[PDB]
Amino acid sequence: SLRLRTRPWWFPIQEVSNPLVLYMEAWVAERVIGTDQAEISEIEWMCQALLTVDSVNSGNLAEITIFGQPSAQTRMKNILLNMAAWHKE
Amino acid sequence: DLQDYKAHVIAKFDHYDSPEMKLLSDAFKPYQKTFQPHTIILHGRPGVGKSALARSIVLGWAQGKLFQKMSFVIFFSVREIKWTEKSSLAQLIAKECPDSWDLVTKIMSQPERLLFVIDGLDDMDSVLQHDDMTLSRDWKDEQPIYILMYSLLRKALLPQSFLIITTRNTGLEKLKSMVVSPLYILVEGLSASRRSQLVLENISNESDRIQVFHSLIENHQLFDQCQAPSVCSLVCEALQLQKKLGKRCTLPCQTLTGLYATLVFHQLTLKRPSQSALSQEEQITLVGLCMMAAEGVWTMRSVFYDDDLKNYSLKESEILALFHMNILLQVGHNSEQCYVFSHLSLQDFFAALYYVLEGLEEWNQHFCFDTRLLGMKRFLFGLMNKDILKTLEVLFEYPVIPTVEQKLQHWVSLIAQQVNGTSPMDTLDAFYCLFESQDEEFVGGALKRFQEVWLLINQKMDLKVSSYCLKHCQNLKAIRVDIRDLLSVDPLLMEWWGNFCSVLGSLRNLKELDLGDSILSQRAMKILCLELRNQSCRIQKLTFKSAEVVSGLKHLWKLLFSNQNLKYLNLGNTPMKDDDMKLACEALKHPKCSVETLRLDSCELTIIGYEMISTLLISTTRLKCLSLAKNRVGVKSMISLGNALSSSMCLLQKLILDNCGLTPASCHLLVSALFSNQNLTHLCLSNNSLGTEGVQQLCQFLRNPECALQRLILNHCNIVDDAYGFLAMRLANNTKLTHLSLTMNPVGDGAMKLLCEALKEPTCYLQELELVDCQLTQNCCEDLACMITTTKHLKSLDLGNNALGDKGVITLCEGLKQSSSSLRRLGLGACKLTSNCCEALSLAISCNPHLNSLNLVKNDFSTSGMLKLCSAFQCPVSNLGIIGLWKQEYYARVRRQLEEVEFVKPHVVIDGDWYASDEDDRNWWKN
Amino acid sequence: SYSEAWGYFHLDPAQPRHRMMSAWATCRLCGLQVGGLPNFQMWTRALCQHLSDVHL
Amino acid sequence: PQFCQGFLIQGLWELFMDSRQKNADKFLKPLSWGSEVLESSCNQPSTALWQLERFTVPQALQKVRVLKHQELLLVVAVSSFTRHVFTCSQSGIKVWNLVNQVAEDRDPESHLKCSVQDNKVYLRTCLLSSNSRTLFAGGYNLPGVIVWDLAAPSLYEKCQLPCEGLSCQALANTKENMALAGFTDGTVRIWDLRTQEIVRNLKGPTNSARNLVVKDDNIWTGGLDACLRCWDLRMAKVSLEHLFQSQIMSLAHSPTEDWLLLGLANGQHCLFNSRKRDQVLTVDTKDNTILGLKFSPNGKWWASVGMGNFITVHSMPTGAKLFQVPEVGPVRCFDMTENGRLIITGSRDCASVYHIKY
Ligand SMILES: [Zn+2]
Repeated sequence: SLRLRTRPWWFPIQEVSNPLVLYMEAWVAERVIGTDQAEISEIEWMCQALLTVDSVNSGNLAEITIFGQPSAQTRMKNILLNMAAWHKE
Repeated sequence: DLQDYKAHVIAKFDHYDSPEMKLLSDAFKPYQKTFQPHTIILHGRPGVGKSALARSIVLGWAQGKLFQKMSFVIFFSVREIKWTEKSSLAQLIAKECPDSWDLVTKIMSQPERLLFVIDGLDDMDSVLQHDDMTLSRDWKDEQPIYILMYSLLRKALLPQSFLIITTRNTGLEKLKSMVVSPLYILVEGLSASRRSQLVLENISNESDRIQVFHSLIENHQLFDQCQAPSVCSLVCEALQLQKKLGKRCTLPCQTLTGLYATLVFHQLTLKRPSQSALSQEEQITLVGLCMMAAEGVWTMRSVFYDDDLKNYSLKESEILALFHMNILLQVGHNSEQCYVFSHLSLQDFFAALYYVLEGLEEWNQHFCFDTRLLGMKRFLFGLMNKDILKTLEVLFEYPVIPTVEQKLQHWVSLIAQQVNGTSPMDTLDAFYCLFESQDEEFVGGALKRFQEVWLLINQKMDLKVSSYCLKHCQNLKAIRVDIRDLLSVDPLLMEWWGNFCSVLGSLRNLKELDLGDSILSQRAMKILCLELRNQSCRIQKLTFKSAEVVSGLKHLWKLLFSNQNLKYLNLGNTPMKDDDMKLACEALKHPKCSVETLRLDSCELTIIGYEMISTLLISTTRLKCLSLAKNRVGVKSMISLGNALSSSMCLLQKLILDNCGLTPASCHLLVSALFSNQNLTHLCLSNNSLGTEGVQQLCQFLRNPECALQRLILNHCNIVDDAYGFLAMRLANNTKLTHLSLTMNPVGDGAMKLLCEALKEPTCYLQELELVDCQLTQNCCEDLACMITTTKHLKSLDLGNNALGDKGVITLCEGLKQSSSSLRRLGLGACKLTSNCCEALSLAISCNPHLNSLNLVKNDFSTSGMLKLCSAFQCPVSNLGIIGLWKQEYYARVRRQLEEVEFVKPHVVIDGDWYASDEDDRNWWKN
Repeated sequence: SYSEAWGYFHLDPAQPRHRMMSAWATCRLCGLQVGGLPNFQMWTRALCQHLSDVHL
Repeated sequence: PQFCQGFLIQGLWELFMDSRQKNADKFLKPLSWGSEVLESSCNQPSTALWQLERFTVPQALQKVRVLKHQELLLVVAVSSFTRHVFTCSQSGIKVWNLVNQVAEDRDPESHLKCSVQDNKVYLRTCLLSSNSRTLFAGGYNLPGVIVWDLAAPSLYEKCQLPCEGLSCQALANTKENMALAGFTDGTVRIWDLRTQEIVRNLKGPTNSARNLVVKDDNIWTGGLDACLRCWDLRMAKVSLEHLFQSQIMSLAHSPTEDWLLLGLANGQHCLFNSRKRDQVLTVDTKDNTILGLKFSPNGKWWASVGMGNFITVHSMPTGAKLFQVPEVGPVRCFDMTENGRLIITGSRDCASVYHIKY
């Protein structure tokens, strides 16, 4: 019923109030996003948008949540979708 | 000692076995060997379970599973303390322990092994005012408790100890500048999928549940509130109650205000017989609760004490009798009690309900005495629904007509009265606020004055809110819509897009539709074009000059067949392939099509495209204005264009060829072809190399009596030669040409004298001459003054970006005093003027009643010069209607004088964008 | 997963119109665009390899 | 500055306080998301060539916000990528975010004070790296030049570059990961950021490194000596020296051409070709000392501040003055975003944010 995440000092508190949620296959999310947790931090700084992954539907769907401006959310979403499409080819 | 304390804690409160808690356990380990945090702040929305998390931390420590390296973990509860009391840190620590003063003295001997957990620190924002306070550094000094917390946070007291704090996203605003290098952790309540599943189970099967479901979960302000389990439960209970009441419930079933009103009013009616009022005492109690909530919201306060209840004549028994739901929870085991609403969203609802009941009586005689206002604002806007106010009328036995409704209407109207366009963000915010009211009359009365709208569509719910609110914008004439990446790539989204398109294709006063920077897929364009085919659509103007709609152009050629109100089409920057060109030409040839203007700037036209355009030009069409700017026109394409324009079947009246790469050969071809043309009246050849031969050929064309040219634009073409002799001789014997523009050509005083001499002839009927950045100097100002005195037809003269100087302007002002002039517009922007010439300008402006417009930007006027010019502007005889200035460049004195100028003459516009106003289609080519 | 690798590259905030060129970063030294890999790890590795080959 | 949301909130507040007693309007466009003001640009008298489109030049400045530092203001920085403003003074550095939709800010994101007790310890300069990942500070009586990492989850002092016994006057930073500084005695130390090891020391006359500019392998300095010196990084020898008619109170370099812009103490702007190193053009004189200069990202205009009340914008290459916006006192500092949308100027004890109208 609770999930914890770390908010970098540089991310405004005004931008955790309207996330963007999209769903995709779980294994695709594992292949693309990975698990290093430092690669993900670097790419978050680059896009200026936070990213989270949570397994849903018995491990067949992931709930990707993206925070930031609408433009930052669009940038992060498009990067993820491009990589995923590469995988699905 | 220690084990006894652990036992006491376990008894009071009764870990590390879940992936969530390990983060808290590990948050006190080095980041990269250079940093180790000593302060963690957990923040989140109300009701997500943060106090439970803190208590779990302490319990896990006492049991020996978390932070085992710490020697002591203290716990503070911010609610249950009196911040105005005077105490010392030692007493506060001892309160928790069983009066083990020896242990407390022993605790302070190892500060580096200490840990404080502070809970609910948000409530103290009202006392942590914008001011400094004494910084304590000892644990034995008696200071106010809020001073103790303020000193502990800044690590001036016990600087070596660890801290953990929980607070609300809205309380961080003053902590963040107080703590030193904190680590922030975001606590999130229910997941999105769980909230969706919970809401989807309580909608009525028989009714159209999908629409209400998607209108509930797509509202980000409502949906994000449902992270708290308590708010989700309230929403579910309200949905079930509305289902149970069947047709007895007339309140809205989508807005959160509707659900909260259902919940609160259903309880209030339980004691009463069906449809009967409340007593006077109960009315007093309800109004007092509402006033207390409103005052708490305004003063950044959310915990109330027995003193506050007395001020508003409240009692827990009375409140529990009114509502059986026990709205005011009582918290605090101390002999002094503390009260908090069941949720922080219920304080907003009761705060906004005060603006609706404050006017029914003189309640005050009975009583003894940002981001936090967003919820109250939404509730206040949603309480103006009439089905809701009927219940209040029943309860209070009196008509309810709040005086705030007029204020909200006035605000929404003030949004749309802005002059330099409307702000898309304020427009969307107002549309979100007006969607909560759900009252057709109030909404329609709010949106009366919206004559133009600029929207910015980012989420799905912006489509629904816009469709709802746009349906009542009857005086809407133009609209711009920016949709970046929402419809870019290929369903609820398509359905809401279709509804939005249907709403646009039904307004009767809508003339212009601009698509901004939208990126539309093929299917989105298909839906838009299908919806614009409607016979109720009156849209004349259509603009795609900044959008990417290449993949679905074929749906626009079919729209050209049917919609017969369409007259203007802009396709700038859209690549145009051969097949698309053929289809567009066939659409423009159709007898039903009525497109008069067609812009194809930067469309990458090929030779075959030019052949198709040439064939179109002679066919029977209604096309009158054509633009081919920024397209490379070759020799063969120019031959085809000439063969089209030399015919007598071509009725084109305007032609823009700006920056088409014309050369003297192509220009010769063009002007030779134009000799037989009788219909063309506007011609633009800007940003091309003409030459003396080209100017001579153009003058030869002008001489022909069959010629019809009225406007000729030659910006950035000519060369320093005798080509200005040809034009000068041609002007003196011309009766048709009215506008000539020679901007950014090297004319100079030598050619300026010839042009002035030609203009002085009474046979010349020229009306506007543009000489912006033409290399004139102070030598030609005498000729200009003589010509301004002498002529009878010239009405516009632009001399911007010319170094006339103070002496040049003083010379020119001798011809602006005379009453024999007829000049109405004068440009003097960026002419290197100073305060030296302000006397001459002031005299001319005072003594001239015909001047209507004047430009003065990019010069350097001092305070005294501007004061003289302002005194001149105030003169009764001056008739200036447009003045070119930037009022932000001058001191306060000059600015107040300019305001007085605007006051004395209410029709004067003082705006620095001087080229925005064109009374006579001056920018027919730039568009 | 090196932080110094990304300190040399830049992402344009403005989304490109062509959405197949979205996962590409521009070097702050030479201006070359490197990207298009199917993963975060591969993308960072390509950044490092370009740096080593061309610059350091 | 007045906005619509504040209009409504003030109206509601006034109504509420009115009901509890006895017992068109001009708005400013908001700075959306701390990124952009959604507006329409001014009209021009003519179009532009194919390739001249991006030769934009500003028309006016619109004031949008005020940041309430509570001490005399020395240096201002800003990042368009992260939307952070760094305002510096003697006591410390305050960090403000541009997303806070207000008209008078008083709550910074943080406050960075010096680990050494401020008594006889002062800051005098600050610098933000080009990629917005690092922040530098220097001043009197410090054991080094403080370095902060801004890309980490928390804001903490990363390292220190040792400069014991000196006073920092100017700072610079190169994409190659080098770090430069200039001291009152004329030294110019070059550190390595990876290892914090001193790599070079260029010793010049006293008060000659008051201003420092780096481009390619060159280090242009100028100060009260009134001469402009160029030091070669990989030869460590003064490769040039040109003398001017007044003290060099500021420097700047074009980001797209070879023009070096100087602001002297008597009020003149001089343009110097950094490659030919022969031409020295003079631009019309201001009436007061020039304390700041900076080229626009495209290099087609520049702004200047000084001991006067005005902020002036000039055009290249002729130095023609476009417009002028007044203030209340000497404008010590200013900065410009890398997208050419905002300009932030520090005067007295507060920093003003302006919107550049094109
Ligand atoms: Zn590179």
